[PDB]
Amino acid sequence: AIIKEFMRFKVHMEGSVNGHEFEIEGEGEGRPYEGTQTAKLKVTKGGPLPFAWDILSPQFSKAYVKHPADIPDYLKLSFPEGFKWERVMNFEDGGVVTVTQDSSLQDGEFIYKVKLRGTNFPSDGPVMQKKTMGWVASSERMYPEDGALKGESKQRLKLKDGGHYDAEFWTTYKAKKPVQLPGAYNVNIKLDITSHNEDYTIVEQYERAEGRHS
Repeated sequence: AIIKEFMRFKVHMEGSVNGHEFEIEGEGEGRPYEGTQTAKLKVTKGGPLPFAWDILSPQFSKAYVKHPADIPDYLKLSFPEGFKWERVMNFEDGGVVTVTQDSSLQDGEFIYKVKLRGTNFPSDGPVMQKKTMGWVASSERMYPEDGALKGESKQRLKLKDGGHYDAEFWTTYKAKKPVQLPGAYNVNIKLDITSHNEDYTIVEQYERAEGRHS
């Protein structure tokens, strides 16, 4: 009804990483009930970015998660009003990214507003040196708490030297109206950079996400 089988979205992000300010504008589309989506991002200020694109890619859409019938789809149920989320990403070398986001529905399209602050990344580290090569497939553990939906997950970036660069994600998702929260469950996530230009000022992403029982 409100969330149709094919849905587009528009996303604006403003942020700074190690003090470098930037903006990104993107448009996306996907199949909310099949858990698939793609997005085309364009850097509109601060380009080219002097840091790894990978730290931004997870911020560009949980209305597109395939849920079984016995797990309440809290975030789809939040619409048309929508929801907000806030995220902490702690990286193993001290790098930190904090994100806040608002999701609404306007004229049949999702509208995403993102604010992002990355700090304390070592100048020598893989993020500021652009040595990351995408996220390994991951699983986010979901659980209700204090009237919100929370998720935590261990994440891992592949590196150019064959190594890995690990992070811990904490996110809180809060609907703008009281709708039904699920029990605990797992969301399996595959996030891919499907194409990009040389300086990563134009990037395309694909994500598949599906809720499964713990």
